[PDB]
Amino acid sequence: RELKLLLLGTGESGKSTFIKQMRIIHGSGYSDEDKRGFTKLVYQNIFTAMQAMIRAMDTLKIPYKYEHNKAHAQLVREVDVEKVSAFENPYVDAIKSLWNDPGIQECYDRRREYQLSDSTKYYLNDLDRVADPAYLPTQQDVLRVRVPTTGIIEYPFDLQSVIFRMVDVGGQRSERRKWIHCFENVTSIMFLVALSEYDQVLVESDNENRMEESKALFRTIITYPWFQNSSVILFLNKKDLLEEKIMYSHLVDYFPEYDGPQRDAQAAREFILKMFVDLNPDSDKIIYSHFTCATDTENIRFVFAAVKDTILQLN
Amino acid sequence: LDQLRQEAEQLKNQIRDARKACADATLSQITNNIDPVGRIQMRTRRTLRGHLAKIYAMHWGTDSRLLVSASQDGKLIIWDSYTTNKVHAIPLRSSWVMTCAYAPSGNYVACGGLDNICSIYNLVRVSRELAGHTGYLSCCRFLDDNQIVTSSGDTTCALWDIETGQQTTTFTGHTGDVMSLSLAPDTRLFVSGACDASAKLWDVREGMCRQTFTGHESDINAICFFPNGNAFATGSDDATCRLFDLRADQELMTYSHDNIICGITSVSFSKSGRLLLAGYDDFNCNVWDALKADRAGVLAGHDNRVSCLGVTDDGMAVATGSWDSFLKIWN
Amino acid sequence: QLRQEAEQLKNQIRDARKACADATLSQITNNIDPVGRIQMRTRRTLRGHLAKIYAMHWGTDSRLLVSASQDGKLIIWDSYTTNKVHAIPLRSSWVMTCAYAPSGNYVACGGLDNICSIYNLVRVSRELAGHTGYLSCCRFLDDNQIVTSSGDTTCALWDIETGQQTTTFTGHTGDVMSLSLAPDTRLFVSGACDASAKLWDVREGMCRQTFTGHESDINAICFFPNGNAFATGSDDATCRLFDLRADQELMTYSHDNIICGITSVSFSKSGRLLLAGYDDFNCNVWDALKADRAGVLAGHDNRVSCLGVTDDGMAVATGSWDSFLKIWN
Amino acid sequence: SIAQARKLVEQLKMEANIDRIKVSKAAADLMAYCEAHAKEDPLL
Amino acid sequence: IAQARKLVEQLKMEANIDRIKVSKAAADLMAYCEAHAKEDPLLTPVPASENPF
Amino acid sequence: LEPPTVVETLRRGSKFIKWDEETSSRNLVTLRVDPNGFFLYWTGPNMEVDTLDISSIRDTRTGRYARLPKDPKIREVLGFLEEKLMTVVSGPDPVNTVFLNFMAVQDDTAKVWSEELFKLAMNILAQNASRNTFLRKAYTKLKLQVNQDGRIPVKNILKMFSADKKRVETALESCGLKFNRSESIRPDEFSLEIFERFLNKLCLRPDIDKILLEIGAKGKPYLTLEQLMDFINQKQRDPRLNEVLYPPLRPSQARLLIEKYEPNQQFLERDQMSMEGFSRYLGGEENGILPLEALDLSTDMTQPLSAYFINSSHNTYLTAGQLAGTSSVEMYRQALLWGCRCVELDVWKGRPPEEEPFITHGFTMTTEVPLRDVLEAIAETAFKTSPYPVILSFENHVDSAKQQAKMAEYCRSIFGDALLIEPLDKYPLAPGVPLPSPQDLMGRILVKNKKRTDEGTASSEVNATEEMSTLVNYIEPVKFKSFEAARKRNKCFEMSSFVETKAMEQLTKSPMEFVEYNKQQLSRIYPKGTRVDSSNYMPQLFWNVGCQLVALNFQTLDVAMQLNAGVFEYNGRSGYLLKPEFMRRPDKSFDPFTEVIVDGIVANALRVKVISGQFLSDRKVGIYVEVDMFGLPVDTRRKYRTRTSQGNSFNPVWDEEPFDFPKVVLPTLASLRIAAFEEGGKFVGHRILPVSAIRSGYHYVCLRNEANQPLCLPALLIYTEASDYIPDDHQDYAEALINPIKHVSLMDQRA
Ligand SMILES: Nc1nc2c(ncn2[C@@H]2O[C@H](COP(=O)(O)OP(=O)(O)O)[C@@H](O)[C@H]2O)c(=O)[nH]1
Ligand code: ALF
Ligand SMILES: [Ca+2]
Ligand SMILES: [Mg+2]
Repeated sequence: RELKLLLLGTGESGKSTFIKQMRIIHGSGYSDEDKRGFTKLVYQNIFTAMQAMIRAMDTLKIPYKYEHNKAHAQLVREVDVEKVSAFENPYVDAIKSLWNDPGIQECYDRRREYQLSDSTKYYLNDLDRVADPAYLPTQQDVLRVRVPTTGIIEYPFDLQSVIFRMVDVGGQRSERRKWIHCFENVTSIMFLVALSEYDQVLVESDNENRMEESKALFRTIITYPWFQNSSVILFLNKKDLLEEKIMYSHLVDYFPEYDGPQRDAQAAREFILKMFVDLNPDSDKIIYSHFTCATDTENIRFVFAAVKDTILQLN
Repeated sequence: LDQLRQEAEQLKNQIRDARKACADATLSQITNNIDPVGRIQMRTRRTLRGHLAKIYAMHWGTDSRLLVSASQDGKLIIWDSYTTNKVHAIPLRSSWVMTCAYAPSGNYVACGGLDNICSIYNLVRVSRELAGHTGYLSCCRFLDDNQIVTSSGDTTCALWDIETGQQTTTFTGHTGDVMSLSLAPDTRLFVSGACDASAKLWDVREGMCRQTFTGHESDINAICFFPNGNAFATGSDDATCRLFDLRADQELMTYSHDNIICGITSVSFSKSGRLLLAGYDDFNCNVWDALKADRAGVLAGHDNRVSCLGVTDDGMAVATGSWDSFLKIWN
Repeated sequence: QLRQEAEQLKNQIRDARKACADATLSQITNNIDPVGRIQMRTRRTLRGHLAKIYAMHWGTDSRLLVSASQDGKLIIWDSYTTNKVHAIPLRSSWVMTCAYAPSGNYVACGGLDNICSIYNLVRVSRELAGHTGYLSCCRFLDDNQIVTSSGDTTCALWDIETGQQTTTFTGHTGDVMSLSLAPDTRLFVSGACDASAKLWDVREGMCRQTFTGHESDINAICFFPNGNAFATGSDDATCRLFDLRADQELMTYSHDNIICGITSVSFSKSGRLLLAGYDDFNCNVWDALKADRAGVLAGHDNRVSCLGVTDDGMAVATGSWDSFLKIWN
Repeated sequence: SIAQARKLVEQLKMEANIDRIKVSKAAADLMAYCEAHAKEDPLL
Repeated sequence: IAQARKLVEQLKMEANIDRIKVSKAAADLMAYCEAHAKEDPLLTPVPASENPF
Repeated sequence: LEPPTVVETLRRGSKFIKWDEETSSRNLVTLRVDPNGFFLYWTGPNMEVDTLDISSIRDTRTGRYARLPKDPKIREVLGFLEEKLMTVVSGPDPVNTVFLNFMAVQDDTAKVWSEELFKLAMNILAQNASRNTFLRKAYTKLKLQVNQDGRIPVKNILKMFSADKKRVETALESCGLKFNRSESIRPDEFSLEIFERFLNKLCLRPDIDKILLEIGAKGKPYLTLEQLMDFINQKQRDPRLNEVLYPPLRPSQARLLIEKYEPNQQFLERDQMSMEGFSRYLGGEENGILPLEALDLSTDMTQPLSAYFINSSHNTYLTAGQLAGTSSVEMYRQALLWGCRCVELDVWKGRPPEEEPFITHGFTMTTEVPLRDVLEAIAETAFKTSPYPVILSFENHVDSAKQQAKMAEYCRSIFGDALLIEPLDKYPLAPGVPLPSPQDLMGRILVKNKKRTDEGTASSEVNATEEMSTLVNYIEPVKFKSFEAARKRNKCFEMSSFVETKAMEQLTKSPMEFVEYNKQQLSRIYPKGTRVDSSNYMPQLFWNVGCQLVALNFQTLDVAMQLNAGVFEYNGRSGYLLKPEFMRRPDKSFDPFTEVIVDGIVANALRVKVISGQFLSDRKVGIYVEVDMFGLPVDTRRKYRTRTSQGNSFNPVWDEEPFDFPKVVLPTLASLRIAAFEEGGKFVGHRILPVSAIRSGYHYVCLRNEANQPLCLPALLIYTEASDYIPDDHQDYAEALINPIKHVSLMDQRA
């Protein structure tokens, strides 16, 4: 048979990257000609992730260590981001001179106060190897690009006994009027909650915490009478970023009902599941939850094996 | 800064106590025994067509005969209410014109606009050139042939000199842009209404304010006087009028009506002090009673906005110069 | 380094012209009773051309003239009896000039065919061929030397007995629209499309001075009959009067009812006028000192494209794009 | 900036020594002016 | 290259020019036109005897 | 896309011997182009200038392609090089073009003038320019066209705004100019700050005087920074887009609009925009109806050839009716330089005294063109405006063995390298492997021929030989059998071409299968042989089942050819459009005759309200506006049409309800058409927009004529509301998704 799986969840929660994971695991993986289409997106990602620090700098009211290194800010400030195709000589020594700045390194820890993509500690640490002219992106360079999804895209995957139709939807607030045209014939709803977004605010709304919106959106999805005969699989994405983070940002500052231990990633990871599986109006229905990590391919393999093993045996 | 705010703001609490101490009677408690006016209809007479763009103001003459009609295309036309003849058709180098006047002696006519100049003419060429404001001009009136009070968009009312061409007094005290003013019939003082929802009573022989009035929730789009000079009324932008009383320094009545959302553009009284006309940006020219807070008739012939209004000195005509270039005259 | 040396030397000339601008001509010509208005009535009109007339040159004895049109005809008129004395059918229909010899027996005519033809007074005598652009004038010195001016920024000093350039006056940056000679025939001046009159020599061969002041092309140039000044005429409705001594302009003939360009200027016999033929079909007669107009020779139904006053100074003659040479006296 | 605060302090000092007439003696006179002009009303 | 040297070597020949003042040149133009106005048949009108047209 | 810059040999001009053939008048003129790239102007023979409109140039050919002179009087006067000629061929339609034969006088300033003038005729930022640019074109047309004295004639200004010659003779007297019907304005005293004021005393605007009462500019003359920034973020902002891809305007960003559009310095000094700075902004370069990324070559150009709406033609050579017209070679150059990618060639057997194949409709006595000049027309002009592969739909009627070799050597020598002789090594001619892309064939000319009576002559062509079939590799026609025996053959290179009234019995009998045919193979559809007056069927009737090579008669620009030249103006005028996603995925299947919204295809909901118009007519008549939508047959059921004009001349203002097309099922296929007429049926203009790119809010539609070239002065002013569709059963459960936090805060409060 052919079964239809929805990928629902808010924005910048790593839904596409889960689609790229299924293309690597259970499909035609990224060959040599397929990765080279991403070599402009990594350069545009580095430019956008560096310009976002520059604007927040002037908005966070701080000064650069060196005025010689302040002079490197305007050279990246005026780049047309969409018209970038090469990573040439004068641009390496701008962003390669702005990243060892102690002022910008001090700005980087206050990234909860503005908008910066969560793949700038992997691109601006391979940067001595992205600047080489003989560049072919590795697969983890492909699974970390930032291409914001609009609309609704379908994806079929032959699992050698059935065929799952993953429906990759948008994720913002302006992309949730397009989900209505994929509610007919659903089978399961894979929700994707980013675990490491408890202290960042939304893009289109600079007052509301991003963990409350997913907690809110998930309350609504499973209370439709439309999704009454369809199983719900909750995925807790970004489980690592909430292991390098919990050490300086506490969950008692952003959710005051936290009565677990301090500076323990596993306690907050256990608490999010209590905050989500107790969002059930019916005591009979259960939510199949897994703590995933959408770039670790060996993490996605066993998790999706368990998901197939429970969706087919629920049907 | 805040060490003087303790005294400056407790006077603002005292100034409400002082005005509430005297308000023991209202207009509905005295004029309940006043017989109504019924319905006042008026018929359109002598639509002085001839303008090429939007009329932005008008002002009558003392002998109820002539009226200046400033346009948005640089054309001060001095129409005659009897014969529908352009007595003069003075062009302008200025395109945007937002004010006009007419002297009580009848031989001078002013102008204004975004170009900051109040170009007083002679009666054909520019007699004096009045520069000295820093923002757009909004309304200019005449005391005599030697003094003019202008009100600009740089928060300044200004009493000038015609022959030399320099301001003899500048009144500041507003916060926002000053949208209109109106002289008093004694001309020992005047009033002014501005974009900071305030209306202040000045003094032309001294040079500073003496009473300040509030009550509106947006701009005061224009303002006018009771015919004796001891009360004055305003328009607004939230579709309401007023009547402040200079002997009591407190507001007396409000002319708000249901299903009226579009705001005022000009207000002018009558010669009996009884009809407060009002312009509206819903294309009409409704007429209120001044002493009972109730409408008394619609004056509706225009299709674009109504920009200005005025009765003559004898109270015969009502010249409502709209934005569709047709300046109707009602009676 | 060389651009700094050029733009530094190009500032020594401006203060030098400021020091020699001690009392301008407009101020010192205030004590002269003006001519007022001169009235010229068309005396002869010559028909026989079938298309647009492009040039003319009055003879040395002030009696004959020669004109050239695009239908491939170079006709020599007698300006007393109105008789076509000769008519030469050309080897190329495109002309841009003609000339007449001071001895009075040769006629030159070069054009878009890049080649100056020289006829004898019939058959063509020499054929001066070395130019890389279209010829735009020529004026004889005598029966052996002819100073053409092409549209490849050059001039020449051809020797027609052997047909080779004695000199070549390179130095413009654009088309040398039209030259002029001198009364001593030792210097000459030239125009350009670079708003820049130049001046040369006929033996030394160097660009002796350089005058600027316009805003568009120079379409024609005259010379003062004293030999000590000249005057241009541009595409922006402005005549000037430059000088040879002060190296700066002295007047400017322009008033703002007149917008269209100028096509040929010429001085009078005493130099106290300046006849300029515009493209509003008329030929205004400026006063050469006060720079006020003194007449309009309005007679042509198309664009006036040539002028020229006789050697005696008796009668002027113009010729337009409606094939008619009219002789205004 | 202190001069503007000083002028704003000194402006409302003259708004305090002002005698005020009651509204019962003001609206009554405004009505007595409008009942006494029923012979010069061209818009009624 | 050759233009850069020929332009400055031509402009170096624009130095030693001995110039006569505008108030003298204008006076000499006025000394020329007001001494040869008798011969000109365009400033003064001509009699019809000597006129060939 | 770039702004149309003018090279400095173009401005300041050159010298051209402008000749002719009719009058045979040769003249030396100087050619200039004005510094914006609007007009090619040159002084006349009677000293008045002339102005060719650059935006109506079809082609500028030169060299050995240019029009040689024929008159032996004029071959001698020009000097006969032949590498100096320049023929600037302009015209409004392809059937009646007007040539302009110049000739340079300097060494090879014609190969420069004929290339830097063709880059201004094919500029996608000039044809799609703003409304404040098409009012500096109607001003440059007045500054340029001066009379003999160098001054604008007032008989020319009345001849521009020629509806009311009493409102034009009074606006000129108020600005201070000369306003007699014979007088003349000096062009220094007609500067753009005077022409801007002269258009304000002319056209009274109560359409734009409400757009300001609606956004809260009720009192004072300034429109603040906050009200303008809430205007461009909420009304003028397409509600189908991401709020992170295209971010809304910040106060750092809506302040270079004030410094660009404000005329006053006491307003621009703070952050306050005047009303004239607003009416300068609505026709600004920003506030255009279509975004700049909908017109540049931005579609995915790598999908197989079976997934693209290719542009086409049927009997391309005729310029008239199908029975007794005139066939010329110029309709090959004017078709391909328009974005056509499938021409037709009816190659017929030549005569005994000279065996050379020619082209004519068979057995109907049309005049004949030879093949050697037809192929040199196709080879010259094919890739001048789009570098994407041209298909030559041959019709081999030649039954002579000695002439098939001639038409093979012609194809192999004239085209040469760009003829796809050999199949590509990546995509062989094997059963199963698909067709190439437009990018594996960028610059290849593919012939179409057989290998080894509603149709007219197309039903009986001869069996091809081994000398002509050896150029037929990918695109190959084969006799149709059924659909099942063409889906078990599984050959993705063969095709079969349908007639219109026999594809109307496969479009209705099985449209489920006739999309899935066109997901793998091609199909060509040509109009039937009863249309003997060169009329067209509607192509969007035949694009619903994804047929690609829909052939249309490029002679008569009726509604079908106003469509086929207006929806192939997008994708960068490349002639290749991309099919929607559900008509080129071989797994997803859907019906084209559907009545509901398809699961996986996001619908839309359009609402067009036509408010006013500007300078639409040249005479005092009434004007109505038709608004149609073409798409799937469940989108086309609305053809709205306003009442006739009720306002003053130069500015009709309509009071009409907004036209609602509430359920567009497939909005990447539908296209809206706004065509403004005159009362009585005269065309004035039209514009064909797509639904998936048209913005929202108070926009200017700058109207175009029947061949989609820009009309200078006419324009509309419409208000569109292009949002997404939410069905009737849950239109509030798509409000619980947009703001879920407040929705759950309401749900727990209602406990
Ligand atoms: N470190 C880390 N990054 C992740 C993980 N999952 C997703 N991301 C990053 O989050 C970014 C945003 O995901 P994205 O594809 O843009 O999701 P979408 O916008 O909703 O389609 C991507 O660049 C991912 O690489 C994770 O488990 N760990
Ligand atoms: F935020 Al997304 F795809 F869900 F960019
Ligand atoms: Ca055929
Ligand atoms: Mg995505």
